[PDB]
Amino acid sequence: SGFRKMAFPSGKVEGCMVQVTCGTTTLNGLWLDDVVYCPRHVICTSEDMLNPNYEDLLIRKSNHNFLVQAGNVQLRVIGHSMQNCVLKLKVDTANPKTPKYKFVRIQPGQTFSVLACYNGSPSGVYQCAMRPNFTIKGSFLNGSCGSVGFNIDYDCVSFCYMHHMELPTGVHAGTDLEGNFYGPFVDRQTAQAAGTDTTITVNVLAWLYAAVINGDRWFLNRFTTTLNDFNLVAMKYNYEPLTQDHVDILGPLSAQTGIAVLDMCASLKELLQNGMNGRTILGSALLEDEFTPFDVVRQCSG
Amino acid sequence: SGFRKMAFPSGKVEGCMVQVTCGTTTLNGLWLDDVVYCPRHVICTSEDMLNPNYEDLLIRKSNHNFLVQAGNVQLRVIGHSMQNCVLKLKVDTANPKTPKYKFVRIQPGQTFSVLACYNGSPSGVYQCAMRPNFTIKGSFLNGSCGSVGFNIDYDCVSFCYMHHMELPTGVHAGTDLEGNFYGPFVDRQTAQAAGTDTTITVNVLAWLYAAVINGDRWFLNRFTTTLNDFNLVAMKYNYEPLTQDHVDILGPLSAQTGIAVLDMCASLKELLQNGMNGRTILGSALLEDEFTPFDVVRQCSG
Ligand SMILES: COc1ccccc1NC1CN(C(=O)c2cc(=O)[nH]c3ccccc23)C1
Ligand SMILES: COc1ccccc1NC1CN(C(=O)c2cc(=O)[nH]c3ccccc23)C1
Ligand SMILES: COc1ccccc1NC1CN(C(=O)c2cc(=O)[nH]c3ccccc23)C1
Ligand SMILES: COc1ccccc1NC1CN(C(=O)c2cc(=O)[nH]c3ccccc23)C1
Repeated sequence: SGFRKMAFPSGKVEGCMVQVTCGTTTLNGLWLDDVVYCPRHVICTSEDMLNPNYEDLLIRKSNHNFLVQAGNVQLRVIGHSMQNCVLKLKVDTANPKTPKYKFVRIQPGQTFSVLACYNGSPSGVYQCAMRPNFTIKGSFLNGSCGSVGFNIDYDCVSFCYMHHMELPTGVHAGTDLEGNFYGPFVDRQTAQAAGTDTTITVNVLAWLYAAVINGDRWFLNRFTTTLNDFNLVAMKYNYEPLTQDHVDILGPLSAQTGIAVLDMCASLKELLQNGMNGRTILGSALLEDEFTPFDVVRQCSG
Repeated sequence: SGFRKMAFPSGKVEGCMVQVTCGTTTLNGLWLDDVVYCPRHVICTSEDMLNPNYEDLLIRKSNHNFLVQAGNVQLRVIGHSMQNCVLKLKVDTANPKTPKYKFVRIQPGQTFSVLACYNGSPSGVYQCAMRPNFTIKGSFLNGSCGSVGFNIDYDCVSFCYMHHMELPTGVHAGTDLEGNFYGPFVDRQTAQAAGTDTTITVNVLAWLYAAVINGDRWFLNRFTTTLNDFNLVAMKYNYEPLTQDHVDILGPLSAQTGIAVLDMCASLKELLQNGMNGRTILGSALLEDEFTPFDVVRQCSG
């Protein structure tokens, strides 16, 4: 037992991290096969970020202006191109450590592991969710751009995120590996609103099921509710509406604990309206929404 | 910015994980050079755990009874010995992926990353602390024994923990890599008390400094206190007494934020006595104590 915010083992991704420098700007790149993927803002100066014309800025760059280093060895850049907000630097050597991989555009409410890197060197790994407002609550400092988010399915790494920027609320924005930002964000220095940070209801319910599997059962009540009644309370607390598809997704956890999904909704409705009363659930004093039903099942069964 | 429970990149440790089977028992081993380290309870049946005589049980085992598998390849066991609560299985092949390493016995209040493994395959990585009561709050299921805890200092892995068991409170107990348990725990099926789970005060203060660096400043007040006055309140809440050595350790964070250590103690005293009033600090509704002052500096500077 026990329940922690667990990340995937990062080894497969560590073997893909390189340093990319253009002028005075250094950030991280992801080396897969003979291509290095990195944020296109590597070509920008601080002044350029106020109103960058990436097409015009990129024309002043040649292959030899992109310095790519893998550990202590320099890679030779034989091509470059921009795809949405990422650059693809073709190198003359295929990464010998390229794992089996896919590029996926993750859905809001889903989770992934981030390997935070600086100067092409991995520094830490943590788990996060793609919030409904398409931001992540990461931990990224100066030089972290190009760090990636991923999931692992046995031996295949599904890359889903590349880090590009930090927004005014302290939250982070980035793209999928095709260079398309998650959400309405743009790689420019303009204050950008993420919008209401709604709570991932199905994930809160999954985490309440994890708590029950772990013996934390104080919050269970003798009540039930309906989807429509629960959602009237969910709306008030900026929780995502719970759908029948979410109920179906919670099926296995509901059956494992013997607690019907709508009975768990009634418990969550009471927790929202009355609070925790100074009590905790799985070592937390707030309702946690960054664990999917898959994450809970994986962590509670193997 | 941002502050997450961040673990070290696990790649170096993933290359050391093997599966060890003895009879019907399978768990994980740590393969470093030509030795595989694993919990000695791998030799036990469920019945043996009620009152095991490890010396007598181990005499009925020969090298060929320990099946060690590294991925899909079987390693040849050419020796075995017991050191405290670990077995050391000498194999005929040195692990080609053996990183630079040390075995360290971590101090209570310090943190480390755990690579949770099952059947010799890494499943997840998370960060935790060696609690003052020498337990960890991990996430470990059946088959997780032999998973290790470690820290990384550039290219050197300091192994500090090997997983052995789960206690009645849902917390975990284990040994250093010399096989000595942290705390009073024994590898037998008897209900074992961990004692009062005291809060790591210096770590709470480090985390309050992290919150201030991250713009969360609501809890700062116009007060100061003394070590002796603060400790009178700390005792009441089962917090560890704050010493001058802890104040010295918080020196760099105090100076970075311009908030004197005793001024931060006054804020923590008010948080303990009055609560959070429904507010959060770094996305938490309770005072977090599993980040050391080193962890905060590393995550806030690089
Ligand atoms: C003016 O620069 C931009 C403007 C608009 C968009 C992007 C940039 N630059 C990019 C963002 N960069 C960082 O390194 C970074 C990322 C981060 O998540 N948090 C930070 C905190 C402090 C200092 C830097 C960062 C490079
Ligand atoms: C805080 O975000 C903005 C605020 C006002 C206007 C624009 C933004 N967004 C963009 C995204 N940026 C960063 O990633 C970034 C770049 C940097 O050089 N230093 C930072 C320090 C702190 C937080 C972010 C950054 C600037
Ligand atoms: C009766 O066995 C013991 C008695 C005293 C001491 C040890 C054992 N066995 C060991 C402990 N094992 C596990 O696999 C394990 C570890 C864990 O942390 N949590 C669990 C939860 C559920 C089922 C198993 C575990 C093997
Ligand atoms: C809960 O711990 C005890 C309770 C009463 C008496 C003894 C213990 N301690 C020991 C340490 N054990 C385990 O690691 C363990 C072994 C197992 O086979 N199944 C478990 C299921 C749940 C939690 C722990 C275990 C038994």
